[PDB]
Amino acid sequence: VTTILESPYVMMKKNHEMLEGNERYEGYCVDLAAEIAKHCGFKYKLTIV
Amino acid sequence: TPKGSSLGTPVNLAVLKLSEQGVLDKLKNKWWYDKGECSALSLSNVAGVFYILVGGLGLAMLVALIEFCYK
Amino acid sequence: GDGKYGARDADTKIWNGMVGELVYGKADIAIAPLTITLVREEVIDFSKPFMSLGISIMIKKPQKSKPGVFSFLDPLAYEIWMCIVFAYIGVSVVLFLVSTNEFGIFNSLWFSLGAFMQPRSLSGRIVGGVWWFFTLIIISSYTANLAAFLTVERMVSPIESAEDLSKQTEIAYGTLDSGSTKEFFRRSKIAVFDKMWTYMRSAEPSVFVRTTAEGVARVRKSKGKYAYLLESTMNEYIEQRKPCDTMKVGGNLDSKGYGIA
Amino acid sequence: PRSLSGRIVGGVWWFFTLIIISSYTANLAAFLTVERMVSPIESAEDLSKQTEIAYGTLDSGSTKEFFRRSKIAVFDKMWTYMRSAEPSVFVRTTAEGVARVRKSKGKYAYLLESTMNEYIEQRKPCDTMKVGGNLDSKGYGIATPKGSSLGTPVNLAVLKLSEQGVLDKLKNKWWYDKGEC
Amino acid sequence: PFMSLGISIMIKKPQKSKPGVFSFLDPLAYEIWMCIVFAYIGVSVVLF
Amino acid sequence: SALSLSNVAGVFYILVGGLGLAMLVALIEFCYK
Ligand SMILES: O=c1[nH]c2cc(C(F)(F)F)c(N3CCOCC3)cc2n(CP(=O)(O)O)c1=O
Ligand SMILES: O=c1[nH]c2cc(C(F)(F)F)c(N3CCOCC3)cc2n(CP(=O)(O)O)c1=O
Repeated sequence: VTTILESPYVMMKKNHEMLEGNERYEGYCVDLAAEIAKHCGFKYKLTIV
Repeated sequence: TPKGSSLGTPVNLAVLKLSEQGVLDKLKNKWWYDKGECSALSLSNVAGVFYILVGGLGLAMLVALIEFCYK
Repeated sequence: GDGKYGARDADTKIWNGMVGELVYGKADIAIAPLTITLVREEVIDFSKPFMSLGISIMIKKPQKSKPGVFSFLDPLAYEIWMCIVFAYIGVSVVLFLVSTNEFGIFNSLWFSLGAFMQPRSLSGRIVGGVWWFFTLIIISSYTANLAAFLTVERMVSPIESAEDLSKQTEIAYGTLDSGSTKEFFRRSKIAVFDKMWTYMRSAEPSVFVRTTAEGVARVRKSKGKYAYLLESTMNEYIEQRKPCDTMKVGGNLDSKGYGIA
Repeated sequence: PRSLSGRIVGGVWWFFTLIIISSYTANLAAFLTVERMVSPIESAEDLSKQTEIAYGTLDSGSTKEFFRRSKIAVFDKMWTYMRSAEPSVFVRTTAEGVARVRKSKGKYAYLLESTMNEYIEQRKPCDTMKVGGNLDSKGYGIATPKGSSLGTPVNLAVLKLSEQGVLDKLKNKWWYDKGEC
Repeated sequence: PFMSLGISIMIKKPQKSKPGVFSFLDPLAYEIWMCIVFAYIGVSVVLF
Repeated sequence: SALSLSNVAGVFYILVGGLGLAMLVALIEFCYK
């Protein structure tokens, strides 16, 4: 899943230095992402453009 | 999505399923308003009544200066 | 030994504390403030509640009225008390030039008596009128402004029910970081407590305290700008200790119970 | 004339009265703006510190027998009043007790179960209200025959409903949500 | 138990109505009326 | 919750102070006579 770093859609969470992968980020499109993956059934990893 | 993808149709449907379920509405409320951050006086008003006062002092000081010349 | 009430570590599947010392054979009975929770009633037996409780709200003791003389110099700002005096002596000096070294002292004593507010010389006539129009706006503004302070001072309603906490935000509020109290709001689905959790979940800075003690001091060091939520039993007891600067308000939030186990 | 002596007395007394009659003009506007209310009856210790406002309970019931048997400091004074109160502060039914408060203009307090108290407060015409904390510590329960097979089942199921928040949700439904106030 | 309770007090809510020549003595407090009469006679004794 | 005597009090002291001030300037009046 490609996405842009933009508030409040996709933002770096505060303690991002300690986390890895997908938990690193948070926002609107972030929560939207998983919800899209729920009603379609697939694993995914968010990458910044 | 890339043209003619496998995810094409299902995603399009799945998105609409999220609209009338009000979760798109609720998500906006979460990051826009839910997580968002959002008895005294002044002199500015009183000042406008102060200049007309001194102006009433400067006009009558002029009427004072014209009444002694006539007499 | 451990100083905990009763919990079930999901990992090791081992109970701890008083509730635990019943199960593993150590103790015969438990006489303490033990919460009758379902997770425990399955493994041990409880008596009927020997004290009906719940979650309450600990607010600062509404300090008694009031500040001092400094509430008089507040409606009409200090700067405005000045200009009204400069203009005051600015009028009586204008009137002084409308009327040999002593003849200007009694007239200045007469122009200051005509200044201490309450013939047809068109000069000094329009000075007295404008001044009257000037002092009129000020005293009208003073009455209007002071009325506002005393209007809101009547409006500031004492935080009573928990729904009051949800309706406003001027007085921040939180619970303990970990415990049955905080777990209620996060899990509760009642309209009132829902919004309460939503606010407290994202609240910055931390509305959550580490120890229960950090909550009481936070209500005593906010002068009423902070409220703490906890069990009713611990709450009522706090109000009966020095310096008598905290109080319980409104009804409880839920219906718990302590029982002999 | 311009007697500089009492000239400032006339001047200073004027400032003294300007403020005062303005402070009255102000705070009175607030009195006509908010018009807040107060209820005299706070606690049960407030019922035994006065006599102007009468009070009573049911003639026969647990509520009556409570004060009659109670040996707590405050509650003792309440029963000594009711037993020899003229006229009989004891009403016949619950409806008569509510009607005795609704027709006393606030000179008659009534003591009942806190359950139906809150219900009465949510039935028309929204005149009464519960005041202060409850007097004792009781509780309703599910009753099953001694040695039943439903014993342990229902009991455990009760606790599951409360922690889930079902009971709190249910009481809000038939008291306040479908209430009329 | 499925609902905690006890005995409570029921009272009748007071209406907005409260006539009488008393709510005029309420704003300007009683003590102030005294001193607005004490400083009052304190003025007439100064000028006298 | 009525009207505070605090605020109003401060104006009572500028008064009796002014009364005493012109109980002073009054006393100096009669002197020069
Ligand atoms: O059975 C239990 N009984 C408890 C009884 C009390 C008290 F009120 F003191 F009696 C307290 N507090 C101690 C200090 O913080 C405030 C309340 C905690 C209890 N806990 C832990 P929790 O319910 O998980 O938070 C239990 O488990
Ligand atoms: O088991 C009992 N449960 C009861 C339950 C209720 C109610 F609240 F309606 F559920 C009442 N009220 C009926 C109307 O007046 C107010 C209270 C009385 C009850 N009584 C009789 P008491 O306790 O001897 O007075 C019981 O015995």
